[PDB]
Amino acid sequence: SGFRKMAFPSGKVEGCMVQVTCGTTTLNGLWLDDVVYCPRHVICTSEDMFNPNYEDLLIRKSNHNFLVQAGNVQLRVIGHSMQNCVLKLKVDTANPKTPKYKFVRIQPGQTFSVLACYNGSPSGVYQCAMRPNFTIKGSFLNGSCGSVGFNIDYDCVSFCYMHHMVLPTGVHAGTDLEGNFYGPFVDRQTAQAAGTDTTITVNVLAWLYAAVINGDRWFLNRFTTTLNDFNLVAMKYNYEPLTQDHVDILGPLSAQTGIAVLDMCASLKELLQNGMNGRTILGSALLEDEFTPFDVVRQCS
Amino acid sequence: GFRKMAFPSGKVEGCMVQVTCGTTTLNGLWLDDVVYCPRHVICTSEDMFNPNYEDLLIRKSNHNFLVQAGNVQLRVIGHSMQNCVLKLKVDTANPKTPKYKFVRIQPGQTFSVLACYNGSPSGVYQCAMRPNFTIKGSFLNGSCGSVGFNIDYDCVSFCYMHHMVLPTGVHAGTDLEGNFYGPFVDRQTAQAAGTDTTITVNVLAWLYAAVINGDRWFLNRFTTTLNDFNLVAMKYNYEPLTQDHVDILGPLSAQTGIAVLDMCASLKELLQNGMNGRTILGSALLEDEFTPFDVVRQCS
Ligand SMILES: Cn1cnc(Cn2c(=O)nc(Nc3cc4cn(C)nc4cc3Cl)n(Cc3cc(F)c(F)cc3F)c2=O)n1
Ligand SMILES: Cn1cnc(Cn2c(=O)nc(Nc3cc4cn(C)nc4cc3Cl)n(Cc3cc(F)c(F)cc3F)c2=O)n1
Ligand SMILES: [Cl-]
Ligand SMILES: [Cl-]
Ligand SMILES: [Mg+2]
Ligand SMILES: [Mg+2]
Repeated sequence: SGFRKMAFPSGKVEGCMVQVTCGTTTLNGLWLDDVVYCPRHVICTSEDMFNPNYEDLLIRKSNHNFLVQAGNVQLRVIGHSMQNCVLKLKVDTANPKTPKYKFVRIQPGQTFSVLACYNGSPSGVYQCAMRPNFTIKGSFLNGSCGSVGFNIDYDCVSFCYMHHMVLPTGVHAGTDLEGNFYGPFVDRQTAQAAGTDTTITVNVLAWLYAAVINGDRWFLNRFTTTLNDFNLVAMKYNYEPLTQDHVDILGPLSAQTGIAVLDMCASLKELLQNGMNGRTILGSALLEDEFTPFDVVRQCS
Repeated sequence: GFRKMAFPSGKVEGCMVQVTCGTTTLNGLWLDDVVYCPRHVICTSEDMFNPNYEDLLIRKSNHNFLVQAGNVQLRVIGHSMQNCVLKLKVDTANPKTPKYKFVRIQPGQTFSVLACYNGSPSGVYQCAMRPNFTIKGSFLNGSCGSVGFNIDYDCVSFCYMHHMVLPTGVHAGTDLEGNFYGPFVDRQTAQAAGTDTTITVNVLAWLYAAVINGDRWFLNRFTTTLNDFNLVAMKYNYEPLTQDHVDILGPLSAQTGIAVLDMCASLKELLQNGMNGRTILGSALLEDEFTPFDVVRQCS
């Protein structure tokens, strides 16, 4: 019963967060085995941040320039390297709290949990989605650089996001743990705009299934539509197209509710064209698109 | 960007255990050498409708309780019942015990919930104690015993232990002293909650949030009395404002330079005139599950 924006328990990641400092620049890092991962922007001074020459800047550094702090303890850096936009610091002590983990690059529309950290201290946890324009609508303040996003599958932590910067519109940009940015952004202190965003249609449908499971059904109708006819209306409203794979992945929700996917699409089409008429769905006046079909199945089963 | 942000759950994850009595199983909270859980665990299927807890507990011994941290058994060496919580003394002090206290939260306040099943944490989310002393949580069967909490630097304030779901789908529970929030009892019967109302103090915090972010079209040059506003609020199914609410709005009042009673008069006009097709923070609805501290917490 109920439906909330639910994040994974963050304990396994909290045990990995540390503080990285270089000169006066400081941000958060991720301590896994005997390696600390953090954004390379940490090696910039104010004069460097606007237009960094990262390769030269890293050559001009030594292990003794990096200050790594796990709580009130200092970790000794014995080696450093750069992988795209992520700095890799080898330390002489392996993190005893390292969980089973892997690095994954998520696709637009997928969700993950974000552990917001400041000066190496976890501050809050929330659930986000990778937007179609490769930004995330996070909640970050100054000092959040290096916070990570993740999913947990059984006992394995999948790290998928490392936070880097805020954009002028208030959305956020970052990389995977290989250091490759999501979207067309660069780790420079310049004003960078994102492309026009779209709505994650498959997630809206899963959320509508969530609404039905919780007894909210006013938006249902007795009509169905074709995948193509629905996609034509979706694109007109800046909604992402629905693929047959999406229809398949919604199968468990359709089977649970007895409402065919294309039946639910006809309800979404009417919502797009007529709006909610002052109504709400799961307490929302807007169509939520940051719940994947798996999140719904997970939270309602 | 404004998100419903929960506290990091690690400090609480290290305290979640499973408690089983016969085949009845739920979650417990392991702090120092004591485990706290709902007393409903001593019920068999046929006792859940109308249990005699005194009688059911008299026929229990330490060796009838199975406490497990993961697959590791913690032997129960003593037990006690306080209100609707059971306190089980175990032979192991939890080495992961954080700094903690027990607190009873007030209506309208928020907290993080660590949803657990069979002693295994499953998810974390933020929610508010509604004015009718229910919470609009997200719980499935087996979530009994999950806890709600707030963290103050290094101190964990435990404020909620989940017990049951009501016919309307909302949830009811106790503080960690075992005292229910609201007029509910731990029986498997249909219990209706009082009529819910909107958390006025949180709507006000949200309006201050909008002003901080540059959304100010709804301000007016009028003020009102606290009493006059509270009388009008009840007419619109809004909760009356308490002196604590006026107090906690102070920092937002000072940050924007807009007096509390001044912002109340702006809200009063919104209630009477509506938004006229306008939006506040990109929303057509007024959010009431963000407290003044949540705003201070997320907006510097
Ligand atoms: C308001 N907000 C929302 N998200 C963020 C994240 N963020 C951040 O936390 N820090 C940044 N710059 C730094 C300044 C520093 C000053 N000192 C002493 N140490 C500092 C360390 C950092 Cl990282 N930035 C800006 C930024 C960070 C990058 F990694 C990047 F590639 C480009 C950028 F413009 C930032 O966005 N703040
Ligand atoms: C769908 N949903 C939403 N929230 C809840 C919470 N919840 C729960 O998890 N369990 C409950 N009853 C039990 C049944 C058991 C069967 N076995 C084998 N072991 C069991 C243990 C419990 Cl606790 N209930 C019902 C319930 C639990 C109480 F603590 C109470 F005082 C009255 C009640 F009606 C429940 O609501 N399920
Ligand atoms: Cl640029
Ligand atoms: Cl007054
Ligand atoms: Mg239909
Ligand atoms: Mg006014």
